[PDB]
Amino acid sequence: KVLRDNIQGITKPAIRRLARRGGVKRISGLIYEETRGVLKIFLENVIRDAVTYTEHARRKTVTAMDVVYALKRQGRTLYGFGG
Amino acid sequence: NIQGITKPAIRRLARRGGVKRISGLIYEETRGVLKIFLENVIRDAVTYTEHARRKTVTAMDVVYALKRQGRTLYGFGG
Amino acid sequence: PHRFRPGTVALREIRKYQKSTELLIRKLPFQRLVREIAQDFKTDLRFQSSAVAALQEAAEAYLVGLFEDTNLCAIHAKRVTIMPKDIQLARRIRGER
Amino acid sequence: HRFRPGTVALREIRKYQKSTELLIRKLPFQRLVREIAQDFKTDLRFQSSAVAALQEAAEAYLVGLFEDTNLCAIHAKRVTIMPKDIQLARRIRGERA
Amino acid sequence: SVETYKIYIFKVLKQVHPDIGISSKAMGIMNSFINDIFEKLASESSKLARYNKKPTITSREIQTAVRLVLPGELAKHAVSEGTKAVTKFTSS
Amino acid sequence: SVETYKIYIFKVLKQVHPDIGISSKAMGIMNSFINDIFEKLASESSKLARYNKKPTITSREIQTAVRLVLPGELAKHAVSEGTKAVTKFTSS
Amino acid sequence: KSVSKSMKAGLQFPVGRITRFLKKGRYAQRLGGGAPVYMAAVLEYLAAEVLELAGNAARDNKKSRIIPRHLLLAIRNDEELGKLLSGVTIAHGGVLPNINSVLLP
Amino acid sequence: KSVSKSMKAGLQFPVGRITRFLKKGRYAQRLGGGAPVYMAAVLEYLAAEVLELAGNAARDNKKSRIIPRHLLLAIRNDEELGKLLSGVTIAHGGVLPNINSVLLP
DNA sequence: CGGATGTATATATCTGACACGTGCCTGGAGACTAGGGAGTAATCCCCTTGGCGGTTAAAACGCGGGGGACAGCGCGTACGTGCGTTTAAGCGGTGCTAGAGCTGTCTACGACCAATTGAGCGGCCTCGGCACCGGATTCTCAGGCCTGG
DNA sequence: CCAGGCCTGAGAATCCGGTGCCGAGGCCGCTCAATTGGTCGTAGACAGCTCTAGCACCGCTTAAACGCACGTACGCGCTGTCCCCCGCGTTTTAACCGCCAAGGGGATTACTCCCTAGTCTCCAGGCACGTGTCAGATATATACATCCG
Repeated sequence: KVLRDNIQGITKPAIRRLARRGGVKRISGLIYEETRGVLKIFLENVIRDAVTYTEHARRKTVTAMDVVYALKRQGRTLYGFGG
Repeated sequence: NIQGITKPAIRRLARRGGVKRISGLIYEETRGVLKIFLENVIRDAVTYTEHARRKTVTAMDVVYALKRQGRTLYGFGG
Repeated sequence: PHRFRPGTVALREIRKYQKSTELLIRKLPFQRLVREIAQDFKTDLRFQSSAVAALQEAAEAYLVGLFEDTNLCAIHAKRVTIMPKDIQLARRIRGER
Repeated sequence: HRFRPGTVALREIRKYQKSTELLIRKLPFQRLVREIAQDFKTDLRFQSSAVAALQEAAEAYLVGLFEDTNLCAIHAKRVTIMPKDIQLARRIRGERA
Repeated sequence: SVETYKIYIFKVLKQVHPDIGISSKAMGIMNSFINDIFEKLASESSKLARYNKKPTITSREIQTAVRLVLPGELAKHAVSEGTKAVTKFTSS
Repeated sequence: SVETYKIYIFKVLKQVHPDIGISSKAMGIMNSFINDIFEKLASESSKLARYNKKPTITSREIQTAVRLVLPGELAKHAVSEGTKAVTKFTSS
Repeated sequence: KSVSKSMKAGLQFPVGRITRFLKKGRYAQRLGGGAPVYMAAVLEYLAAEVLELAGNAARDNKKSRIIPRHLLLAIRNDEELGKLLSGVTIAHGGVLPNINSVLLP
Repeated sequence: KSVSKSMKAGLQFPVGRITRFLKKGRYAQRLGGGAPVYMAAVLEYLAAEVLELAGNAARDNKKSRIIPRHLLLAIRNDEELGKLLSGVTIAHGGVLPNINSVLLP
């Protein structure tokens, strides 16, 4: 099934909660579209690298190891999922 | 010896960076920042020279240190 | 009736969500978004639950760091409220396109 | 006659952006480098190529820092760049904790 | 006798722009750029053969290293060039 | 089977804090941290051996790699610990 | 008659396993005898430091097991450790509690 | 009878030299036969792209010899090349001219 | 809209850096072997995808309003700009020597292989530290009343 | 007429004791990787030799830097307005948990073929050196733009 317009699943309360964890006291109403775009760009980069690793591995499933390698590629090392 | 980085030189660097107007304390702040940068790079270069069992710091050592800080330099051997 | 003056609930939420360690994004919507982005590259891609959890952790950490930087920019602009120009400046200084 | 404040600044900006020549005096930079290295290992000799490389790296770094500082100053609705702008730029970049 | 890419870079420059020359500093910069790209690609190929228990580095490894290193259109064109080169080598 | 540092981390933890335990997620994070530092040291030692045209990795190479990869106080204590361990190994 | 290389160096971390990892990683053609010992010593020192600060955090939070939150608190409270791990994300760790002074009444 | 590998692939960069570099860097135990050819092709394409942009800049500056300023102008004006070379600084290259509208009168 | 300060320009010049010819030696190419690694075909079974409903927690919507962003305005000062004087950077000619760079030896260090055995990993099971929770206790938060001003 | 208290209600955060549950931490069996003793080859430690270049010094020139005066543009504080997030209540919806089923691909094994490392042998591409010559930097004069008076 083709997936369309799933970026709205990151709702306004989710962005607000992430901002609150980041120390934000007041949030403007236009922040959510920019945050959705930024998250989309970041996810496209990481997923592109992950799919490159998966396709090299001659696999049809993405692995946590692939995501971790992609995040090292972006210099965003993640601890707790292997490596 | 830090005073050798004069106010006009910092102004010239700012102009190449695109600054139209500069405040007074920018010169002291720039001197401190430059001192930190040079300390890091020179520390790594001296480490490389010591590992090489040498006493002269070479451009290759400086280039390798700069590559460590994620800021590569083209023109001196790479 | 009873009424908190604005700001108090925001500060309390800041404290609660900085004390907590739980994911703030709904798992099923995040998974759907990840699979959409993936099928934009290679069709018929399966995923692992650990892989989706890793992606969610990375995304939440990235967004929280970006929001810290945005808050710093907003305070620099003598503002309490964060605005999209703050995010744009933060990303430009970091080096993201 | 006297030029108004800003015209000479703009002409200097164009002049120093059209050029590719070092803006720091070579001998003072050499003395500063030697003074800094005196705190790591005594009796170090240097190479002219090494000092030139250090000078190029320092100039490039300072130019980038001043670009980011100008961005922050314009964000704060200012033409003047100030130490708080440099501090914010370094904080976002990651040099300052 | 330091080994450089001077001759090959000069040949490429004469093949692209025959009426434009090159300076010694520019050749040094181009040599450094070629070297840096070479180590980037080779290191990401080694750190990609290591994660699949593969003792060998092949055209597939170099291709995925190019895809990981270079940006989009640049990697697409580089992959086309490498595929054409390997096909010519196999044919000849 | 998969190889981790769980036993060794538990021994160190019981040395430092005899009355404090550790969870599986914390062990995973510690194992990842140890592997990350090991790679960050070994790659640097390899590149320094390449730079100095030296086929071997020695305690000196690891000492200078540690000095390159760790901040000041950490590098000082790490060098002290490594020198002590190597001296003890040579004596015994 | 078999004395482990860890015991000779007076260490806990596996000198033999570190040796095997170094040789399998193909970092250099030849490996010295003191390189695995030195690397094991450095690794155990770093682990001991992180574990000591994490246990201090766990004891401060009136608990008895180290969790990712305690590890992250230790990492972000130690200056040199945070400098070493500035670009590292700890899963299930959250953020260090910090509210800017301007935002407070 | 000694047909060069570069001629066999229609390339200018040294396939044999790249093979020697790859085998002396010990990037892997074994090296495939197509890896040096692929590496040479990619390197030659990148050099050709950079040199084409640099020559265009040189012509725009009314000069018949590429200089580091022309190289830096080309790199900073091409989006993908700038993304590839972002933390890289070029000796004797300067910066792109950029004065914003706020600063301009 | 004048002028002086600058950038750009036309042209001579002179020049030193770039392009080309030549000799030699080192690294590249060809040939043959052999041996292990890659590709292919089968099989298992485990994990991933997909459908349902139910209760329910979170998202969505609406609304009063109050706190904050944003524009306008005035004041003082700090920075830009220009000129005279002073300081030392730059050049370049000399001398000295510490040390980079390479060579020869010989020896100790490390690779390598076979046999042995103990350490570490998977699996299992019990118990206590920790998540959850409803009564009690205290801690910030916000509107209000009569008196002090 | 304004404030500034304590008051004092009032939700929220903290403390505390109960109970229960499942994951941490220990034990057992086994297996496979670390250890050990021996041999062989060469990598490096050490000592000499040489000669590039790095350092110290001097003197002359003049170009950049310092200091000071003057003025005006801008940073900043304040004020008024209007609006747009915030907090809270009510309605909707689809996340989530549990359970089941299907099947597809990841892992493993086995077999075969051919691709590449290794070694030797020949000879020409590439590098260092020398030398010619022309694109460009420079000195200097000039037409052109422009921003402040």
